[PDB]
Amino acid sequence: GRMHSAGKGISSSAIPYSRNAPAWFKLSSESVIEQIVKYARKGLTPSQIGVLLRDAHGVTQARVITGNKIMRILKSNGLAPEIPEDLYYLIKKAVSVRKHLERNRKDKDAKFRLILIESRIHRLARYYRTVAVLPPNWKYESATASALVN
Amino acid sequence: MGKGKPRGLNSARKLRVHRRNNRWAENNYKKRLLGTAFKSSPFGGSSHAKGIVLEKLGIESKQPNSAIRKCVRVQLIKNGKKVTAFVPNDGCLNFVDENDEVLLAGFGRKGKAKGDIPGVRFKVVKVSGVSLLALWKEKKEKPR
Amino acid sequence: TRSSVLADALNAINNAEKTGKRQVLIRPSSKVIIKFLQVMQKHGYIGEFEYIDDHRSGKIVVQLNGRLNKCGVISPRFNVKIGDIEKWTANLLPARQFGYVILTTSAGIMDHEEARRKHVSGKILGFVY
RNA sequence: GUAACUAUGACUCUCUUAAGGUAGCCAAAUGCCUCGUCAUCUAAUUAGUGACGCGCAUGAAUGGAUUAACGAGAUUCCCAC
RNA sequence: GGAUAGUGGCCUACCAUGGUUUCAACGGGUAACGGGGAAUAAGGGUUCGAUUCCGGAGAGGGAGCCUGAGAAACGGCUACCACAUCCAAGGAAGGCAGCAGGCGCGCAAAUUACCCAAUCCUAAUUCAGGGAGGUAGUGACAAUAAAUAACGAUACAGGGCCCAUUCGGGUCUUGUAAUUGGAAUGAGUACAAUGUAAAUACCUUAACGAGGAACAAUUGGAGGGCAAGUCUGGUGCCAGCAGCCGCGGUAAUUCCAGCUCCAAUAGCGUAUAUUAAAGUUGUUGCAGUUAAAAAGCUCGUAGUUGAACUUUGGGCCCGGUUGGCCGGUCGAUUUUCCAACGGGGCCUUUCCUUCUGGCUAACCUUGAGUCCUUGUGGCUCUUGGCGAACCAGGACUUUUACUUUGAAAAAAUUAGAGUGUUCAAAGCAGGCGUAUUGCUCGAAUAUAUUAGCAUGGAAUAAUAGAAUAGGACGUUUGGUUCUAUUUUGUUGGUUUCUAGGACCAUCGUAAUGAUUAAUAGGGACGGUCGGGGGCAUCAGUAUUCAAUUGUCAGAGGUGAAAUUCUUGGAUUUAUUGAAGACUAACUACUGCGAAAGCAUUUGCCAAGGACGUUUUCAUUAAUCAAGAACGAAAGUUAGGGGAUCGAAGAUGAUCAGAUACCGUCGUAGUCUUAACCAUAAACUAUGCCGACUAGGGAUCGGGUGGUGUUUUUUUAAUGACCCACUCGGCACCUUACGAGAAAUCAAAGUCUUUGGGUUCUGGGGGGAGUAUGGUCGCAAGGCUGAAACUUAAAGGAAUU
RNA sequence: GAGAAUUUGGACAAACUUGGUCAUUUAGAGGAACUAAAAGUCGUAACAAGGUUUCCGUAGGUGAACCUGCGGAAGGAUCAU
Repeated sequence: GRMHSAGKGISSSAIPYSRNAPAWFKLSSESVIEQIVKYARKGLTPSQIGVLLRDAHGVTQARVITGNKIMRILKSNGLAPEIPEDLYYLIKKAVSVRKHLERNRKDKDAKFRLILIESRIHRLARYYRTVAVLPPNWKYESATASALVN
Repeated sequence: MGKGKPRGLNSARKLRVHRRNNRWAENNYKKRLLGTAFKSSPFGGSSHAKGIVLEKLGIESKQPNSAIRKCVRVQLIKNGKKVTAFVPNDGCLNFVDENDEVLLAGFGRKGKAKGDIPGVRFKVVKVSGVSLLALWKEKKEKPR
Repeated sequence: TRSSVLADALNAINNAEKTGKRQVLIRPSSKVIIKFLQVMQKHGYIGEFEYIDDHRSGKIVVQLNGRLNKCGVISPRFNVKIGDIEKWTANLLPARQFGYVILTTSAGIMDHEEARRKHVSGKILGFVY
């Protein structure tokens, strides 16, 4: 696979067969949801909170424990970010390369990967427009991503 | 393992357009479609033609053979192109004449040269109405 | 992406039965795959097959008897009519006696022999000799 | 000067001193013969134009060949008048 | 609004700015009228259809118009354009793409015939008219049938058999004979009758009509393909034949002839198109490393394609065909013992949304019960309610493809049923009795796989439904705008009640409720990992030059030399200095990158795969016309720079010449900044994404193990390097069952047992990557890209 | 009441002139080609390490093949430290 290269990596997370909570875990849905929400209050994202809960606590997966996914919980508490994670980070990476491109103008390997980041943002956008997670009339141009990230 | 060509059920457009394009490389198709028979081809894409013989000619055979091929150069009544037709038996150049009328036909090879004869693509079958076979076998005599 | 799952399942079974192996592992395992295997099983081209239910598409482990010679899919599911089944079972199979062309008919996944006895048609899935 | 063939691109020698006019262009405002030859424009053109070039005596900042726009410049033809 | 028979931008006026299109609009071509059909024939197809039927158009070319139900008519009119007539010069008349016929054009097509008798049509209409249409003539366009000889006797042969006593008696048959003799028939010909409108022809027939020379059968062939001569005479690389390979140069099986022989045969060849052949157009079904062909490479719209999952079950009866033990029987047929196939009811949480009337036959029941061998044997019939025999009204249905069956699909054609046109192609006739009044079977059926209409199924494929609930359901209960028949004695009104709409405000009823983590992808995160990228820095000799220094005869460069510099000390030596390139050795069957490419050092800026991951989102994907970014070298602009090396050029050799190969110099040349160009044997000459089929190292990441080495600050906490086993991905390599024409190979395998998705390209060799036209570029050129004509091979791989 | 020529405007619209634009056909003095045909002249470029390995892209030069520079490829005459 790896749509934007010849890479064929199979690095992934083979989630456990057990569709129920780990038998060694206590303080169920109530306490973990509170710890998810207060982490999202601090400003971390579902992709980071799932890590912090897997690392520091015994929350193996969020959806098996609770019956609710992490950003599905944030949308339950109305504490979701404006644009989703996938698009946010890809836009941030397009602004990252483009902010260096204008200084270093012969970086044709940078300009190449900028096109790659940008033409992956557009493929996300078309999806998020179809499924209505983003409003229509939405497109990332340039010098407006500066407004989107900050 | 896809065999190149598309194998969608909704690919009839592509599968037809791809043949429409790639059919041109065929010889018969291309010349039937562009109408080469009706632009080139002294016969204007027809079976026979008629003409008035300008000259008697001695065309030299191609290299492995050696002979004088007793052709006749003839202007086509039909359009006005001047072609060179072969006289198709032993002592028939003496039968045709200069300034006489001649029914031509292809040489049995569809716009190519028959054997050793260079640049002759046609053949005399009749002179002044009576066939170049009957006069040869001494069955019919020329008119007048 | 992999465009079809019956394709690589039937291929995998063929690639194994080429070498005269006695079992295959099919990774994707759809309901359409299982139903095709069931029609193979009925006429006796296949032994038994387990369905391991990994919380996903799951997998199958089929057991062969070395009877199956050819076992293929027709990729684009051509809209076949019972008026022209004979044109398929004359073009795909060894003459007339044995072998079966598999239709995904409205009545369900069947062979040409069964579809004739019912007097029904549908699309084409594949074949087994 | 010789040579396929019928006009010669291979040979050979001697160089006007140093080099032998190359790319280009032309009967050109530069061609004597000359009203050059061929085409074209006309009924008819020593004129005009486009080609041809052993060019009496063309030619590379004594600049050569183009060249849009400009011209009370020299010239030819056409329509209106 | 006008006009029209009428609908309509059909036209007018006034408004708005719309409408078609990469699912190919529009423009161009058609040697294009469409269709029913035709030729070829595994299936799939390809090519054609001017032409017997249907429809459309036109009557030399446009336009106009009257008359009429009907025309923008043309065997009607008017004008103009073209061409044409007669003219007494003032005028007049024209329209064969109706029949016949003539020109012309051509490779290419008939009689200026007879008739309304059939088929029909028209009219005031049984009668008249009809070049519609039929009849004859021309007519090898095609198609059917099938003459050109059959039979014995006489002389030779041969072939099965009695014993092969050498016998052959030849007692049977297969032929050969220029010997022989009678019987046969039309091919012709003609009284006749039939046929016909009249005739001709057929059909049938008086009389005549067969004997090898005739009542005469040809046409193309005999080297191969390809059936058939190594036979005579002639020619002698000529004449010629020869589709193709080839034959002929003095003995030709190929030329021209004779004789034999062959293939088809009243036909046979010839030329040009077309189908099969042709898997050389490939959907079935091609080919692409080297034979022609993977588009330099990545991105990307359209296009094509796109993982899995939602009712599976298990049963609880009845009914259809076909073989079943069989004939259960009179060589025609039904029963069980007993199956297979295809089905409806019924519930297992399963629900076809169900109403108001009509219709409910009906017992879930009894109104008297009881016709009655002791009988839960049987109905004259009907309280309370079934509905599923039964609509016609309600009245809402989250939509398609797909397939089943049916409907109307003109005839002719095609397939095909029946029938002795003498047979057959045909035809739709005929058949059978008293054959005096007769009777009677036929003129079937089938495909027309597009679209539309109904019909049953709901496997495959897509779409939405409940996510800020504006979600679902009701003996909940509240107000609104409603409308609305029935009685209010007569309709009409204010408020009513009552029924039915829809709207919020509440009440409840639910599982007080509500959507899988693809050894598909995106993203985050972790320690890495690279000669990936850019920008700035740091280094190293070397090369050339310069400054100084020491030596005194050469140095260079060669196969050999010569140009070349040198005593004013060249070359060599040393101490420095400068400049611009360049990154040696390490350097590998090793790394990174989309490809091109990328090897000194440090720092900065961004990025990137791989691995790990019980993180996250949840189909966001694959490939991709158009459209884009990067793209060696050379080349072009303009600035720096110019050390080395070196197109051009100078020049020395060699040479027969050598403005080349070798020698010495040497501009442009880029190494650099900005801007172009956009091609390379841009190569792995092998498209990408995906699945499966079978030993060793080595790069990167991770997991274990070693009481291995190092580790000291006390034993080491380790860490690194190393060793063994282990995976994931990488660049590979060595042996081989399948593949390929082979060379060969991890894909070039899973391919006549042919289908995972998808893009690009090729169809003998030349001409030719040429001309032309666009397009881009400062130019050089790049992209796209033909044809005429030419040719029987060109080419790939392996063998000697 | 009928009613002819005549003529007033309207739309339909041929046809005429006048340029335009596209398509097809086609003349042209000259110029620069390409293919064929006997091989006639000049060399000998390629096939062997073809005597300078061959070839590609590009740039320049030259009677002609060709030669040379730069970069690339083995389809190399090396599958090797």
